[PDB]
Order: sequence, then structure tokens, then C-alpha cells
Amino acid sequence: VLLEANRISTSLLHERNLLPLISWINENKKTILEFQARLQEYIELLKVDNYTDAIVCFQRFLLPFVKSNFTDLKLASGLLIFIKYCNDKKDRIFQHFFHKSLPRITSDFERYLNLLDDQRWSVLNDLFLSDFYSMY
Amino acid sequence: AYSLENLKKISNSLVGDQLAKVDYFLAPKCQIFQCLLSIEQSDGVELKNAKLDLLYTLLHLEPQQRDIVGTYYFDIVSAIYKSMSLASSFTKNNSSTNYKYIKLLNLCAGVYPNCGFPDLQYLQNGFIQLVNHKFLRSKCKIDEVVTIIELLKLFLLVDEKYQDFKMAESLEHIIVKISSKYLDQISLKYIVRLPFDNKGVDCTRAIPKKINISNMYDSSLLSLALLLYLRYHYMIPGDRKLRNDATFKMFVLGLLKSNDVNIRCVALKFLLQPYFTEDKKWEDTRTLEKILPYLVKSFNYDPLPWWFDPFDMLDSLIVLYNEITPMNNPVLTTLAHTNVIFCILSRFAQCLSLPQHNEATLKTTTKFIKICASFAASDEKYRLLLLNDTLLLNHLEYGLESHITLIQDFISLKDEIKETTTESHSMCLPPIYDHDFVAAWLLLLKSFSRSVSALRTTLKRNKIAQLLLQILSKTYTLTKECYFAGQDFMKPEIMIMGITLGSICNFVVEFSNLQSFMLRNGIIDIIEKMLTDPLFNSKKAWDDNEDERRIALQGIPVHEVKANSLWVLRHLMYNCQNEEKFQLLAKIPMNLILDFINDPCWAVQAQCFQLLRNLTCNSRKIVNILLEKFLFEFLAKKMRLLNPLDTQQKKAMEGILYIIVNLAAVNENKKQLVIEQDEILNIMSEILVETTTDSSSNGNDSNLKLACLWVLNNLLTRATVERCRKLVEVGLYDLVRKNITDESLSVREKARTLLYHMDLLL
Amino acid sequence: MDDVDREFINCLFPSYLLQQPVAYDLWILYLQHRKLFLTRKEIWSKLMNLGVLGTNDDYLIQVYKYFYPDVNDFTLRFGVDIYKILGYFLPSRWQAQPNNSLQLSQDGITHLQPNPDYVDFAVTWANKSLPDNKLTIFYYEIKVLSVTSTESAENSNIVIGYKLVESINKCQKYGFDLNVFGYCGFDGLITNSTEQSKEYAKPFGRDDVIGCGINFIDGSIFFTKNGIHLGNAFTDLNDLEFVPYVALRPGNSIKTNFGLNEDFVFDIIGYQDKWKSLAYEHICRLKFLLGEDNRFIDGKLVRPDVNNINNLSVDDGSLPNTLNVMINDYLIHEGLVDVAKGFLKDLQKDAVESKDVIRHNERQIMKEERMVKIRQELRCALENVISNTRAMLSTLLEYNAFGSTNSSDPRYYKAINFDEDVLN
Amino acid sequence: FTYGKKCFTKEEWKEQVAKYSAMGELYAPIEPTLPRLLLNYFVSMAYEDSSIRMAKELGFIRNNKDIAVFNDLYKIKERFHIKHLIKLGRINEAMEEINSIFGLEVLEDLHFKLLLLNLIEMIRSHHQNDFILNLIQYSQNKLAIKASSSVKKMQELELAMTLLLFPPKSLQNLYSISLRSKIADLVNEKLLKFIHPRIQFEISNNNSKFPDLLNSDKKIITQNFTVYNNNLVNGSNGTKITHISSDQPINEKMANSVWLNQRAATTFHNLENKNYWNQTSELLFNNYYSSEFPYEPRLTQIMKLWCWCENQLHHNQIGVPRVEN
Amino acid sequence: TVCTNYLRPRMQFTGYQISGYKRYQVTVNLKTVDLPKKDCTSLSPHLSGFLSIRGLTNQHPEISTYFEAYAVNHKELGFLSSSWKDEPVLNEFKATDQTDLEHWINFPSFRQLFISRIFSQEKQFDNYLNERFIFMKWKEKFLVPDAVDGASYDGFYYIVHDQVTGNIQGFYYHQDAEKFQQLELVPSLESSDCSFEFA
Repeated sequence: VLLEANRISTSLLHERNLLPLISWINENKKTILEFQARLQEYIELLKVDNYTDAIVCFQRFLLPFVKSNFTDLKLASGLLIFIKYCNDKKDRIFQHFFHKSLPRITSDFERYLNLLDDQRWSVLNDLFLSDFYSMY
Repeated sequence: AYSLENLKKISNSLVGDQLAKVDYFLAPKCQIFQCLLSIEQSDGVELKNAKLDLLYTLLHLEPQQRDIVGTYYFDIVSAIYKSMSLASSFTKNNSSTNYKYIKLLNLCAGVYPNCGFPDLQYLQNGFIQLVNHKFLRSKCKIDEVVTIIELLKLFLLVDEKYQDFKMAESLEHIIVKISSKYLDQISLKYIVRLPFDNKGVDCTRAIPKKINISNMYDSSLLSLALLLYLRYHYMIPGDRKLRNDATFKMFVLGLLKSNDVNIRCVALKFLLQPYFTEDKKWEDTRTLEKILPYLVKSFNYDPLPWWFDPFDMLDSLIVLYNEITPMNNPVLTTLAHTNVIFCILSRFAQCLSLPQHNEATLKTTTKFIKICASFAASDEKYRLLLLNDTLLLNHLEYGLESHITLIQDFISLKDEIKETTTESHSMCLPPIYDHDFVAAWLLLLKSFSRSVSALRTTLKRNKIAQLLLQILSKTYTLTKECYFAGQDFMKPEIMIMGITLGSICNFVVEFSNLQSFMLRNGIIDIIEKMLTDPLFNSKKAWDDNEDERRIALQGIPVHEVKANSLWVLRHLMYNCQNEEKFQLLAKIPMNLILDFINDPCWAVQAQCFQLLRNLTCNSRKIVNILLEKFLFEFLAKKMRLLNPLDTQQKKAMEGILYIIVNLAAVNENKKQLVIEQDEILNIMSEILVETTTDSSSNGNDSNLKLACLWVLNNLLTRATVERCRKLVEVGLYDLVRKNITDESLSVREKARTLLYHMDLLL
Repeated sequence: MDDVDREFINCLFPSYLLQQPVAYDLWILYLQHRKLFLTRKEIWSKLMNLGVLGTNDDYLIQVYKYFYPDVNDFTLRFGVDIYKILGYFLPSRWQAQPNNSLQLSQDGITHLQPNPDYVDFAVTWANKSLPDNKLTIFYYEIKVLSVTSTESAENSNIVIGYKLVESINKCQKYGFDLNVFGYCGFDGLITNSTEQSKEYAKPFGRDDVIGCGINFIDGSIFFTKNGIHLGNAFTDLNDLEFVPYVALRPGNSIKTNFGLNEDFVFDIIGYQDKWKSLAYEHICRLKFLLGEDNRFIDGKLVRPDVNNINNLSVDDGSLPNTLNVMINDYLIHEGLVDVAKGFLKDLQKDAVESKDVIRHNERQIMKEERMVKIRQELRCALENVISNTRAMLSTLLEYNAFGSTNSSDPRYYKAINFDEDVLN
Repeated sequence: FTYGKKCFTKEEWKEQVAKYSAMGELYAPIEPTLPRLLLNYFVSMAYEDSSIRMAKELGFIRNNKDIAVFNDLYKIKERFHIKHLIKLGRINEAMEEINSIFGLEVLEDLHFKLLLLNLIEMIRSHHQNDFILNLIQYSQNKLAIKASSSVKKMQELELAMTLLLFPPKSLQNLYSISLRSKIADLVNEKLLKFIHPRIQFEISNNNSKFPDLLNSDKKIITQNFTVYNNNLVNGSNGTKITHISSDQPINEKMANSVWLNQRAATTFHNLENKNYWNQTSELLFNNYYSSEFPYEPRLTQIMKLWCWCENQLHHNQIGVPRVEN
Repeated sequence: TVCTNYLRPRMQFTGYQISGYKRYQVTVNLKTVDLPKKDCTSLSPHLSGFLSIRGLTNQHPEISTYFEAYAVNHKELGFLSSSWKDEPVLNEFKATDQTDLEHWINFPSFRQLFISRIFSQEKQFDNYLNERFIFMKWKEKFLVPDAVDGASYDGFYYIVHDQVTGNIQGFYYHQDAEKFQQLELVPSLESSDCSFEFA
């Protein structure tokens, strides 16, 4: 039934946080969801320190999409470097009262953060939902 | 960590890379330091240069990298100060090594200034010898010139809180020997109304053409030499000094129009120092008129040297003409006639209302607030113009509330903070980040509070008074309970207290609405608490528990608070009945007031004497209390010691004279008592003799003359005739007769009516 | 043209004008009338002996003075009608009115005051006008020195500024009309403001010094008071001819300065140098042959539809290559063949299309050597660039040319003194 | 199809030129100042043989010792060597040469561009999967922290990485060879600006007879770069006063400093947050001429000005004959 | 900054103000006094005090107002209203020149001192403080206790003061009044000096 499959896919996108079981979008557009899904796969894989597969998928699924859109590939390639830096009593007293910090005894990537916000999951699921509704 | 081949490669593999730099501070590679900064008086001259280059490269970290590395960085810097033996042999090392070492020392002083450098005299001796021998004889080399430049830069930074003569001589010789190459570029044509080269008139409102210095080394040398010479030269006696010359003054005026920003700034500083330092120079408005345009134009150049600050100089000029000759401010008129006052006010309004602030914007706003307070110091025009906004008072209350909240948070968390911060920073704690901001707001409020119309129509709020009382109480309590933070955290709060008491002392005066409010909420109790503190009253003793507090707060200057406390008490008793008098005397007894009478600060003495005047002002009882509380020779000694040429001392003298006036009116017994004493009659005689021709002693003032005439008038049945005859014999009839010819109508009329009454009674 | 001539020029004319592209005409005038002509004081003395330096003498004696530095004393103590003859076409004096309505000193500068024995304004204008296609900045100053003793200690009754050249009863009755751009000195208002722009400045007073300047790059008229520069007052005023203009009530009196024999108070040279620097920054921040001009037909120039005519630039490398070819040709022309051979060697060494430059240079060198051999055994295309650049700058100044497709964009070509700035 | 305002003929243009051509002589149809321009161009571009011969022709050379002194003073050989190394492709050696001959101060931005060009050079050398990993490691170690200071540097980084992952447009541009020449010219100009003051001092202090080819004495130059802005404290605004347009307390719209304890001993001024005014004015006219336009071959900028003048004449319907040869 | 004998900070004055045929009571209490001795540019008021009157309209037995006062010293504060500056603080003291002259001439001291003749001879004057008479103007600001009965106070006075006896004469002026409403005051007596100082 239409509603059952729609609900299952929406839950897999929202409840779980994995792209697989999206094969419909993978093999049926024939009319921006494909590029968005591939970019989301790239970022999701690069969130873990895995690189080789990220390079392979970048060369395989995002290389043909260069003629139309070019800036998003630039942002992805920049993230490929900047991922290691963008993502993650006494001191509190000093910060709140004096705006000063003690040394530790040892003797503006807003765009990239926007590429890592979890709201991307919601907007991707929303785009899939809208396309699926308007196509059926 | 070995021969030059390794060090050169390491240095060439460490340029601009912060990662390897911060890696070298990790444990496996720290062994390089044991050889890097252990430099003996041997091992070639190439090895020393390589080691110094490596040290300079490693210590080049951006602030977040410094935070990452930690205290090992500052340990390295301290080892550079304390265990390097190159400063001692400055005259014997090679020139290039000296240059590299001075550059390293500059960086170290720029990154970690608190650490003490113990070897300044060696560098001063080396600098003096080097410049006096090599430079002035033109047998110099490139590295020596650059070394002199670096040494001047290093000497400029010192805080400073016989060799001075040698240094001043060397600096002046530098200045002359470099500037003499450019004097022939001065040009100025002018027209004077009644040949050439007479230079008869240089009040022509114009300044010569710009003077351009091609050589960059000459630019740097001239600028830094002028700055340091400005630092030293006033402590050097002699005649025909550089500052007083005319050709040099013209040279600097021409330099004002140059291209180098440092040149313009140092020219401004050299031209403006005499107003703050030299006396009577303030009556030279022509030079200010011809200078001010460039001081204003200096606000727009972006890269400014750290030793230049247009805000501070402009504020200092305004404060000078406010303090010395109010009701006429040539700076304020010159600025108001040419639209720049309005620009300053508009920029203040813009900065007050930014969407998001930080430290720099907070400091800019503080500066603007201070300058706006300077505008409204002695002119009702700007008071009303600023008050027409009806939004400043909200921000004033917001700032005061913020400081109160911060102080409350600190006092609540006292025990935990002391427990967790007593081993490392036992008595070294930074001050609260808000001190300057609230200080500026309090200055602005104090400036506003001088106009009675504003006190009666637009400042007639209760929130202001409540906030002032809260700040006073909280600051004094913070002094009482948290004396473990030392002087660095304590001095700003005592300054705040001194400012806020002075701001209060206007609200509490008569014909002001909020006097009843302040009396209801009990300012007298707070002042009574503050006046018995051994930290303030020096004629008391400390208990057995406060020793730590006393040693923690021994070297703090506290006299503004005492003067303003006595000021408030004076204003509380101005034109009041005996009920309020006896109430305040019930709270604060006479003993404290008499205890503040021998303070080593002149302002405290003045305020104590004025309060004594207002206390005995029309009171038959408090005069008896004061007479019992001691007898008269003290007043004569005070009037003999005090210098009438000083403003505060003159105020004290007038206070004592009017104390005598009030003393000589309670009863006939007091009249005879004050007539009997003979010395005071000698002081009156010495006061009255002074005239226009003889204006040396007591400055030929009129208020003192009126006070003495009032004393004589109050001195008036056969006993009265006897006193009249005694006054005639003592030499007063001739004095009052000769007073008829004075230059002020008041003393003439008082003298003629007194003389008529005296003759009529005689 | 010894340095004595330079000293005479610097002493005669206003300083800020010699730094503009109008100094060519002044040099031309002086060279035409050259017949009448440390050591700086000597030249000043020579000028004073026969010229303008010295003393009107009844009550308000004036005398002119030069400053003279004694360098030797410093190091010892501290060490270890002429302009009528010259034809000077810029304004230099006020103009006496035919009707006896105002008295001005014989100089026309030293003192101007409306005639008391003759309330209606007394108005006048400078003797010469301002050509609109020769200058870049003009600036004169006034100093009021008497008030009606009724208005205020800080309020006058003067209208000073410029008047648009080709009615006057309106000027006499009110103070101005539709053709006057000035700064009314009684209410602090800009003449004919009428745009809610009544917030410009305050009225001036007794000893204030006021400058009324016009800038031809923006096309604006501005005023300054006591040294500080108030902003632009009127904008978009190109292609107009103006004349200095003053109007006084029978109580006031002024003293003018046009910059001939007195220093200004505003420091106009700095304000001019800022604009000069802005212009300079704007300007400067096979396919390499200069063949015959193709757009000549039948002798008359015809234009194409292409936007640009010179496509040379440093991005494509065409400009350096053309410059190298030109330098080699200039070297060949005027002796200096070994220098050209060395230049060819350096060009060969540096390169790792330039081969065309190398081949062309070597061919030219071989031809010149062959001709030299023929000449010995028998018994300029680069100056034109500098000359034509000067001529084209002069032409662009002569006919008022637009900035960029607009009569309001700044005309940056005006702020270039080619000889004094680029070549030196 | 026709100009319209003024179409100069050949004779009219010749007369127009000859009207003012006479002014060239009495400032220094011949141009007496062109030999000095030729010498300046020959020295600035580090053409050793041409500079030597031209200096000899003007009388500044009398033997081989003066040749050595000239070549040492103006650093012609070393600058040519650095330029040649950068052009050839070897760049780390160029950095080593710069550090050795001149000093570390030359590099302690141009270093970022040099590191980039090194990255492109090694990429190009590789094209004659672990390779990508090694280059990612290299870039992440060396260039990331420098690139984290502005925005356009980032754009450079992801342009490089998009090229790297590529097996287009605006990429063949960055893969072209002319980038090497542009970088080399930039380095040459930077070195000239670096070593000018020593040349001035050596000419002045020593009683040398050599000429100052850069920024002749009858001018003014400086090494700094200052900015002048009118949207700040001045008297150019009307007599109108704005007012507060906010109500939120300042404390509601608001760390990094470090607190250090000391250890007669001398202390120095603390310069922590003293340039507050410069960073605060940014939330509310520059000396290009003197500071940045002596440091180019004067003939180059004369050519630039000539081209601009010809175009400006064309736009405004004024027709003048061109220059032929 | 100078204060004289009879303009001391706390010195009373009593008398009457004659309107129509009636004359109401009056009382003046000085509060603050200071007069410049040299060049003056600032706009701080020279005198300020209270002007309590009683016996006015039946709506209130007595009304008290606070008033500020500027003295005339022939430099930047000349006799007429033209010589004064144009400031919002001073603009309440200004009226046409003819009415100023007509009001000044009615004082038997302004005449004894002597259209454009007065302005011309003003500059000859010297040291206004060493004079038998001092001329000044007073203007009301607001109500004393309130900070009400149909009485307007948007006019100003024309005070003249005799220094040797302490007499104060003057006329009230406003556009919509009888144009001659006069008042006379006496010292109304003092042997002690309670003094204050603003900070």
C-alpha cells in the first residue's frame, strides 16, 4: 500500500539515521533529490574518520554532477579538510567575574557547520516526502 | 640540537608552521632547549646567531597556540630573562649578535611583561656608549643603526612608574644631528599689520609647508628620539634648551603636515606637552587654535601607534580649561563653532546602541562617556542638551544595577572562591571587568548633578538615590570582608567609592528634593561606619584579627573618600535648625570631627574646617560644646602655617576666619574673649594692609577683607566703648579709613558704614 | 632654465596651482616674459628690489615678511601691477564698481568696505572669471575684521561665495538670487538651500577665516571655517563658469587672500594630494606589433562598434612583450648596440610566444649590424608614447570629457601632472 | 559610425603635440629623462647584463670592482636566481635560498601562495589512491591553519582540492603555467621593497657615487600603508544630533585574555587591547601613491596610463590618430 | 565668579507688585548667586532663587515659582536683545528692540547713565561690577513644591538693582499683558555665613 511504504521510508529517514532503503529515489526520478542524497551519503561517511570510501564515492557519484552545480562540490571538498577542526570551578569563576583565563599547567566556518547540522536530515526527508506526494 | 648544519635545517623547517612549533614544546623534543639557551662566552659567532634565530622562531606563536602549550612557554621566557649572559658583555659582543638579542628581548617583553627584567643598566650604558662613539662620528654600519632603533623601541615600553643626564645629552645630540639636514626646507610668507628675517610676528594663524623626510631610518630615529627626549628632558636643568627655540618650533609645526603617521603623532605630543607641564602657558589660545585642526584630523587614520591616544589628550585639554578657568573654554567654543561637538555626540549615541558588544566596543563606549562628561562639566548648555534625550538615565541605571549585581554575586561566593584560590593567587587577583565603565557613568552623573533645575525636574528619581546608597554599602562591605584579593583588585573599588560620595554630595544639599530621601534611608549610618574604620581614621587601633587585612591594604591612597565624607556632612548641615544638628551629633560625636583636624592632606583639613563652620553657624550651644571639647592659639598657628596662594589652603583659611566670625557672636562674653587675644589682630592687620601695589602677602584678596570686616562688625555698654578704643589704638581706624580707596565696591561700602558706626559710637 | 628661474616661479604664483596640469600655462607665461629677469635670500632680495615685497600707510600699515632659517646658528648652538604685465588670467583682485558704492584699498585685497557716505547690500565680484576646462581645484579665503556692532559678537551680515556667470536688484535687496552659491553669515544658511538641508553650519563672527573652494573632479563647491573643512555644499556643477562674489551691509569689512603673497590656513595641498592619490590608484591597479592605424579611410577617421581600442593588458602578457619590443627598437635607434645584445641575452636566459619577441629582436639586431658594416666599409616610436600621452591628457582636459558614461562620475584625468609626478 | 565631437587630422594632431612637447626639456622634441627610466627598468626586472651595460654607459662603472659593488648593492644576482628557481618549478629550494641570503624576516601573505604553488607543482608531477591520502595529510598539516584566517584563502583550498579529486572552467586557469611567472614577479617586487632602506642608508651614509634608481630624492615615500576615512570624527556633518535607538542593557549583549603573576626588577607596559578604536570604528582615501607606486618599473605604468588614455579618448567620441612604427 | 553684599546666597526681599489698581504681596529668596568677573562664554545662570507671591487669585492664597537670572555686562550680554546669542536657553529672554528700549528708558538710572546711540556708547563702558546700578533679567522655570490657578508666568522681568541701599525695581513684560506691571523690593533684614559648594 502507498501509505505503508511512505511511512516506512519516512521513519527510516527520521527515526533511524541511515540513507539505505531509499532505493526508490536511487532508481526512479526520470523527470535535486539524487544529488542531495549522494551528498548526504558523502557527509555521513566522512563524519566517521573513514576516507578511502569517501574518496571513491566522491569520484563515482559526484563527479558527473559538476556541470550543473559547482559550489556545493567546493564546500564538500573544503569540508574534506576542515572536518578535523569544525566538529567536536576556578575557570568558571574567572570567566564570569574577570573575563580572564588561567594557563593550563603543563610544566568562522558557519557554512561548514551548516553542512553538518542535523536539520539536514529533516529537510532531506521533507524533500523526499514532498516529491513522493506530488508524484502520487 | 647540535652543529650549525642541524640548527639551520631545523630553522628552515619551522617557518610559519605552528603545528611543528607547538610540537617542539612536547616532552620528547624539549631536550633541544638544554642546548639552545645555554650560551656561554665561547662557541664561535655563527653558533650564537643560529641559536638566537631558533629561539626567536620557536617563541612565535599566536595566542591560542600559547594557551594550548601552557606554562612551559612562560618558563622558557623567564629562563631567557634570567639565565642569558649577553646583556653584561654588550660592549664586547659582535653587532649582529646584539641586534638579534635585542629583537628577542623585544618579543619577550611584548609577550610576557610582568616577569622582571633585571639587566637594564647594562643596556643603557651600551646604548649611550655606542651612539656617542660610533653614530655621531658617521663611522657607523647598518647593523649598529638598526640596533639603536631596536634599543629605542625597547626603552619606550618601560613602565617607569646621574646617568639620566648622559642619556638626555645623547638623545638631544641625536635629534640635532639628524634634524639639521632638513631645516632649509622651512617656508612661510605672511603679512603683518602695524625687511624680512626679523621674525617680528609669528601670531599669523598659518603654519609652514609640509616637511618630508626621505630616509626611513631617519624617520624612525627622529620619532623615537623625540618621544624619549620628551620623557626625560624636564628633569634636566640649564638654559637655551631645545624646547624653547623658535626655529625648532617652526620645524615641528611644519612636521605636523607630514605623511608618516608616527611623525604627526610625535609632533602633536611635543607641541601639546607644555600646556600640561609648563605654567601660565594656558593663556596662549593662538597656538591651540592653529593646532586643534590636526588633533581632530588624527581620529581618522587607521593604523595608530600604541603610544598615541587622541581621546586622552582631547579629554585632558577639556579638563584643564574646565579646572583652571571655568566659564570660558576655548577648546569647547572652537569645537562647537565647527560641527565637531555634534559629530562626537552622534557617535556616542551610535556606539551606545550597537546590537552586540565586546571588550573593544566597551572600552570605546567608556571613552565616549568620559568625554561627554567632560563637555557637561561647567556649562549648562551641554547639560540640558544631553538631558533632552530621555534615554541616558535608563542606561545609567542599567550599568549601576549591573555592577551591584556583580558585587553581590562575588560577596555571596566569598568562602568558596577564597578556598579554591588561596594557593596560587593568595593576594594577586585581577579586578572586576566593570570598574572603568561604572566609573565613567558615575563621572557623568556627577557632572549632571550640578544644575539645580535638573535636580528639581529631570533627576528627581528615587532609583538613582537607592542605587547610589547600594553601591556605597556594597563597596565598603567588599573592602571589609574580602581583603584577601590584594591591592590590584581593591584600588578600583575605592576609586569608585570616592567618585560616588562626591556624586552624592550634590543630591543631599538643601533646595533639592532627594535630601529627605537620603536622610530617610540613612546615609549618616554608612558614613559613621566608614569614619571609624582604622583604614580611614588614622587615630585608632586595629584588633588582633585584622593584621592580615592591614598588611594587605597598607599602601592604598584614601583621601578622596575622607574629603567627600566631610563634604557630605557639611552639606547636611547647611541652613538647618538645631534638631537635625543634634541628631547628627548624636550619631557621629564631636570626637571624630576633631580627630580629622590634623590630617596630612590639605583637602581633608579644608573640609573639616568648613564643616566646623557650618556646625557652629548660628548655634549658641554647639559653640559651647566645641569650646569645652578642647584653646585659641591653635587657630592662629593654623592661619600662620597655611599658604594663602593655594586654593584648598585658601578655602581652609576662609573657613577658619568665618569660624571666628561665628565664634564672636554667641554672647558678649565670647565677644570679649575674642577681643582679648592679640595675635589674630596682627593677622587682620597683615591682611588689610595689602593693596594693589603690594599684592605679595595673602594675594590681595577681597573675600578675606570682607571676612575681617565682618569680624570687626560683629564685635559691637561701656565695655563696647573700651573695645572700640582698643581697636583704635591697635591700628584699625587707619586701616578701615584707607580701605575706602579699594577697587571693589563691596569692601568700600562695608568700610564706610563700619567707619561711620565706629565714629558714632566714639 | 636655471634654478633661479624655478625660485622666481615658486615665489611668484600660488603654491597649490603649480602642482596641477595648469602649471604648463604659467611656465609658458613666464618664459614669454622672461626679459624682465643662502642664495634663496639673495633671490628674494632681488625680487624685493624691483617687484612686490614691501609696504594703506595712513592707519593700517601692512608689511610682507618671509621666514628665514639660520641653520648654521642652530648647529653651532646645539651641535657637538606685475600680474597685469604677466597676463595672469586667474582672479587676483576685487573689481571696483562704476557707481561709487564701496571703497577698497589700492591693492584691491588689503581692505574692502562698503562706502559709508553713499539696508541695501553692496555687492561685487572678482575681476577675472574661472575657465571651466583648465583647473582642478580653486580656493580663496576671506577674513572679516569688523562687525556692525549690533548683530552679535559672533554674527555678521556677509554673503560670500561664487556667482554663476551670464537681477542684481535682488542681490542688493536680499543678498543673493538663483545664480549665487554662498554661505550666509547671519543665519548660518547655505544660499538657496530649500531642501531641508538647513543644517550645514553656524554663522561666523569677528576674526573667523573662511575658505570657499571648488573641486572640478567631483564638481562640487565646499566651504571651510578656521581650518576645519565643512563638507560639500553644492554637487554636480560641472560645465559651468563661476566668479568669486561678495555682498556686505554698510557695517562690515573684509580682507581677502587669493594665494599670491600669503599662506593659506586650510592646508589645501593635503586635500588635493588625497584626490591625486585616489586618481592614481584608480588608473594603475603578431599581436604585439604597432602597425598602421587601420581605421583611417580616405583620410577621415571612422569609428568601429567595438567597445575598446587598446586591448593590451598585463594579464595576457601583451603589454610586457610590446614594451620589450619598443625598448629594443629604441636601443637600436640611438647607438647602444652592446646594451641591446645584452638585453637579448637576458631575454633568452629568462624564458623557459616570447620566442617571437626573441626572434624579432635578433632579426632587428642583425639588420642594424649589417647596415653599420655597410656604412663603415662604404668610405623613434618610444618618445612618441610619452609625447602622445601628454598630448592626450591635455586634449582630455580641454574638451570636458565624461568619467564613465555619466556626467556625475569623477573625471580622474584632471588630477595628473604627468611631468612632475610620473617621469620624476 | 562616426565620432562626432572632434576628429583630429594628422596635421592637426601633430600641431597639438608640438604645442606642449616643449615642456619636456625644462623639467629635467627629445626626452632627456628616458635613459634613467631604461636603467630603472633593467635593474628592477633583475636583468643583470643589461643593467651592467647601461650603468657602464652612464658613467657609474669604471672597473670590475665597481661592477661587484653594484651587483652586491642591488642584489641583482640573488633576485634573478630566486626568480629563476620559482619559474623552473623547484620551490622549496627557492624558500631555502630566500631564508639563507636575505633572512627569516622575509617570510615571518606570500608564503601561503608559495605553499599552494608547491601543492599544484607536486600534483602536476604526479600525473606523469595513497597519493591522495598523502596530499591530504600534507595540506591538513601545513595550509589549514593559515587558511583559517580569512575567507578567500578557504576558496583557494577547496579549488585546490576539487582539482586534486578531479581525474573544466576556472581550473585550467589554476593549472596553467603563467601562475609561476605571476608569483615570481610578486616575490621580486616584495624583495625590492624589503631591501630598499638598506640601499638608501648605504647611499647616504657612505659617500657613494651610485644613483638612487627608486623614488628619486625630490619626492616622499614610506613603507607603511595607512587609510583615511571621512565617515568618522570630523566637522563635515550637519548640525543634527541623533539619539539612542535601543533599550536593552549593555550587559545583556555581551574569555580570551590570560592572567599572569610576576616572579630592581623591571616591568613593561601591557599592550593588551589598546587598538580598540580601530576594531570599533569598523562597526560604525589611502596612501597608495607614495607607499605602493614607486615599486614598479616606471615604464610599465607609463604604458598602462597610455592605454587607459587611449580608451578614455575613444569612449567620449573624440578621435585621435594612433601611434605607428 | 563674584557675589556682592546684597546678592548673597540667602538674602530675603519683600515688597509689592502693582497690577491694575491693586497691589499683591511678593517675596524673593535668593538660592544661588555667581557673576563673572572677566570674559564669559558659558550659559550657567548668574542668579537663581524663589519668587513666592501671595494675595493672588482666590484659587490659591499663594504661589511659589523658581526663577533664573542673567546680568548685563555690555560684552556679549548688551542692553538690547540683539546682542545676545541664539540659544534655546537664552531665547526666553528675547523681545523686539523697540520694546526693550521703551522699558529701559523708564528707569531713572538708565537715563542718568547717559536709538543707535546707546549701542554705540555701550562699548565705552567698563567694569560693570564697580557700578552703582546693575541691570538684569529674571525668568520663571517651574513651580516650587510641585516640580494650577489660572496665572501665567511665560513673561520676564526687567530688574534694576541699586548696590548701596539694596533697592530692586523693575517691570514685568509679556505679549498679552498690560505691558507696565512694576514691582519694588527692599532688603528686609544675617551675622553668620553658612556656605555650600557644588561638586
